[PDB]
Amino acid sequence: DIIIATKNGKVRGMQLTVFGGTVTAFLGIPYAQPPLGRLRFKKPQSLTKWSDIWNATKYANSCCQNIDQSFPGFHGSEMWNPNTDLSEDCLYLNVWIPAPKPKNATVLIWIYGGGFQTGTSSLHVYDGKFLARVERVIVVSMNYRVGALGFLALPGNPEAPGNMGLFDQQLALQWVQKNIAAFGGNPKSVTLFGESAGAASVSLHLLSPGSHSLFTRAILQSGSFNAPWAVTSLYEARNRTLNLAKLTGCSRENETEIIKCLRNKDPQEILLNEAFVVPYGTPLSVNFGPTVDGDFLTDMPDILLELGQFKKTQILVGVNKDEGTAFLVYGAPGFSKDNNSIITRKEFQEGLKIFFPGVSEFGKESILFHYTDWVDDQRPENYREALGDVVGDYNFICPALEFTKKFSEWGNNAFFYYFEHRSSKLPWPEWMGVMHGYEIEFVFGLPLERRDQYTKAEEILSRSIVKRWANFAKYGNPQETQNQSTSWPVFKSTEQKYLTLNTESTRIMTKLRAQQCRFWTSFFPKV
Ligand SMILES: *[C@@H]1O[C@H](CO[C@@H]2O[C@@H](C)[C@@H](O)[C@@H](O)[C@@H]2O)[C@@H](O[C@@H]2O[C@H](CO)[C@@H](O)[C@H](O)[C@H]2NC(C)=O)[C@H](O)[C@H]1NC(C)=O
Ligand SMILES: *[C@@H]1O[C@H](CO[C@@H]2O[C@@H](C)[C@@H](O)[C@@H](O)[C@@H]2O)[C@@H](O[C@@H]2O[C@H](CO)[C@@H](O)[C@H](O)[C@H]2NC(C)=O)[C@H](O)[C@H]1NC(C)=O
Ligand SMILES: *[C@@H]1O[C@H](CO[C@@H]2O[C@@H](C)[C@@H](O)[C@@H](O)[C@@H]2O)[C@@H](O[C@@H]2O[C@H](CO)[C@@H](O)[C@H](O)[C@H]2NC(C)=O)[C@H](O)[C@H]1NC(C)=O
Ligand SMILES: CC(C)(C)C[NH2+]C[C@@H](O)[C@H](Cc1ccccc1)NC(=O)C(c1ccccc1)c1ccccc1
Ligand SMILES: *[C@@H]1O[C@H](CO[C@@H]2O[C@@H](C)[C@@H](O)[C@@H](O)[C@@H]2O)[C@@H](O)[C@H](O)[C@H]1NC(C)=O
Ligand SMILES: CC(=O)N[C@H]1[C@H]([C@H](O)[C@H](O)CO)O[C@@](O)(C(=O)O)C[C@@H]1O
Ligand SMILES: *[C@@H]1O[C@H](CO)[C@@H](O)[C@H](O)[C@H]1NC(C)=O
Ligand SMILES: *[C@@H]1O[C@H](CO)[C@@H](O)[C@H](O)[C@H]1NC(C)=O
Repeated sequence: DIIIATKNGKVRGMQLTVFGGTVTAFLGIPYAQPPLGRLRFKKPQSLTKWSDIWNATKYANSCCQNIDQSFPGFHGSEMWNPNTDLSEDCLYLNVWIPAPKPKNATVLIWIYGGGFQTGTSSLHVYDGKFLARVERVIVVSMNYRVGALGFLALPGNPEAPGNMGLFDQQLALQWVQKNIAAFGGNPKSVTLFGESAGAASVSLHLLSPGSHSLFTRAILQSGSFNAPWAVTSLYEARNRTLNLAKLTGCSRENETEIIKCLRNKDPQEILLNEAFVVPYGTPLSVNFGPTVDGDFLTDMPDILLELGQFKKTQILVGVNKDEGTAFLVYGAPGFSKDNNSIITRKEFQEGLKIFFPGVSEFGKESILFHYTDWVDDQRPENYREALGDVVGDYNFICPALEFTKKFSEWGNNAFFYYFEHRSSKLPWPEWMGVMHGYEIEFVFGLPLERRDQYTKAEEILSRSIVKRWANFAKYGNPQETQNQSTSWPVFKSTEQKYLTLNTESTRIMTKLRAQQCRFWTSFFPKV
């Protein structure tokens, strides 16, 4: 029985058997007073000391959120759905501690994705016990508010200022600064890592001055704030805040009076109307996302990035080979996860309309022109693959590369990876390839568990990835120095070298998606 004295009280954990060893888990430590009642839509508020022993032995409530029901019973979609009760009382974090208790361990803080509308830290694929066991780091993860409850914006109005979920993340990094030493952890050696909107979140903490002293280094898996889906304009945010008021009968003239109205509505009523605040949306639609609030974010982040206004430190950034495919089976015509989804030119063009709704006829033709120059014109999957590349290059790969270029231009070491292994346990069909989100289990070390039917080559790939992630958090340098491994070079704006991650030949390559990204990063912003 291990009890830890934190700043606000004692917490009891629990023991776990991992690989003939022991990890100490603290699941469900509160880090803010529950944002209920008059606290809904507001920045998170500090906790009051408890004199008893807090029992942190089970994952806490997930935050309120809509669920993906597009494939009931299918593990491929449902593995991402919340696995604890939804509740507005959801501001909790988890801590995995090596046993024996470490003395000054590096801390890894995980921030989940979910498009800022969904997600939870209790997912099986986010279990931090393998990393604590195998690398003797401490793994922390937190729940943060999501959707309207986390990102509703009336700028300047502290009843609904925006970016609340980001301030939730920040208050948990805060908790680690005040408390992780009591757990054996080094508050001066804290690496943030996250995927999808979690990675975009990590990139925004690099930008937010209030977060600059709360971490050391940063890892961005398939996401960054300059991705088109990652920041909600103040224009959209107003229209979206107002439209939500209409759909709930909360339209008022006094703006603070609207919030008070929205505070009486039941959680499900806010959730149900979230989906309709956007007239024409995409499968990627971030209804309520990060905004330029003037608090967490002082200016438009493209400007801060371009002019070097961010925390100076090392970054590790990467993307997966087929980022874009997962979104095609959520609306694109001719697509299904249950067939090979051979689409025609006309279906492709219809697909562009779904993913670029408010884009001119000429914009859509330019995408078609740039992606329909086939090496062979007789390949039937030509249009199926091109639509995936469009979505993945536009929404993920090119923004990540551009983020890495601009960030490294200010003198810091950057490392970029290209993950191209398709999991042997992947429930989605083979034509979707190396999907968005399916590097996560390798980062967290799930194939290190021999019982789990991953191949041996997958064990070795995870083992190396886990070593490189830990070496990056510990020492700023994602090498595997012992076994005779390919050395990972720094990413520089001239050479743009990156490391490929796969079971076979790990290689050094240059200028990923160069032709594709000059289209998206240089030409397409004009249309
Ligand atoms: C725990 O270790 C820290 C040092 O952490 C390292 O240095 C960081 C800058 C960063 O590079 C991390 O990834 C490293 O692991 C100790 O911090 C020092 O504490 C003394 C206080 O006596 C202070 O005078 C020094 O300035 C601190 N910084 C450094 C760089 O030495 C800390 O004391 C250690 N604590 C325990 C309990 O072991
Ligand atoms: C800004 O909002 C207006 C209206 O808000 C919502 O529109 C629908 C999505 C509905 O679900 C309700 O929440 C609100 O009425 C948008 O204007 C609508 O646009 C659609 C098509 O673009 C049109 O068919 C409707 O008649 C319009 N309704 C009104 C009242 O104008 C508008 O498009 C949003 N965006 C911008 C940039 O103005
Ligand atoms: C691949 O499947 C899509 C989706 O169709 C659904 O899923 C199938 C597996 C099957 O169970 C169908 O009954 C389902 O409707 C097919 O697209 C549909 O094609 C039909 C007939 O041409 C058309 O009426 C629908 O509008 C299409 N639906 C969508 C969402 O596009 C597609 O034709 C299949 N392609 C191949 C190569 O198998
Ligand atoms: C794996 C991950 C942790 C990333 C999420 N698990 C999948 C599921 O929970 C959520 C549900 C959702 C849907 C729409 C808006 C918000 C959330 N889907 C995504 O998060 C993802 C996406 C995948 C496929 C089809 C559409 C969307 C995305 C959404 C917005 C921006 C970028 C990616
Ligand atoms: C918190 O937990 C206390 C201990 O209960 C037991 O603790 C360990 C040693 C395990 O055996 C565990 O499975 C047991 O449940 C309780 O005595 C205490 O009442 C609990 N407090 C609250 C508020 O629930
Ligand atoms: C048709 C259906 O509902 N499920 C089928 C799945 C799906 O197509 C998955 O998305 C891809 O595993 O694929 C199988 O054929 C397969 O190879 O295991 C089994 C099953 O018949
Ligand atoms: C709106 O209502 C709040 C609370 O009653 C009040 O403090 C504020 O001054 C009002 N503003 C306007 C413009 O009516
Ligand atoms: C290096 O290889 C040995 C086998 O000789 C293996 O046990 C170990 O886990 C490997 N280390 C890494 C970091 O992959």
